[PDB]
Amino acid sequence: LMTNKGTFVINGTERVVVSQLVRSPGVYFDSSIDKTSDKDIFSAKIIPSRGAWLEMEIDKRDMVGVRIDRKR
DNA sequence: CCGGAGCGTTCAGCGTTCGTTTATCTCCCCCTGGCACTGTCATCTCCGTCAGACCGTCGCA
Repeated sequence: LMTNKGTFVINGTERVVVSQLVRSPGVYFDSSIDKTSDKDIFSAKIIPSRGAWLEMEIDKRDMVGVRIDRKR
């Protein structure tokens, strides 16, 4: 239990469980520039709270492709 | 005026007690072997390095 002071008294010692900054689950779209390609490349990713992640990179060599956990 | 008795010290007969062993008797530890309805493919990893190089590898040309 947390006391009225906001602390956990565990093993006779006073601890605090701080909040954690993380990325919010959802879709995320990014744009980048490659010197070799001389063109812009866009990417999308769907990061969940618990499950696996999937990505979609468009026009690496003017083809759009999917990354299912970056396997093949 | 030596002589004897009492006293001090020092050894040989057998008589008991120790110092160190030995095999037998309980209690425990430790390893190999038995179980007979059937039961025949797990497991979660890993992401918001990072920075570029070194290198071999590999399919396209």
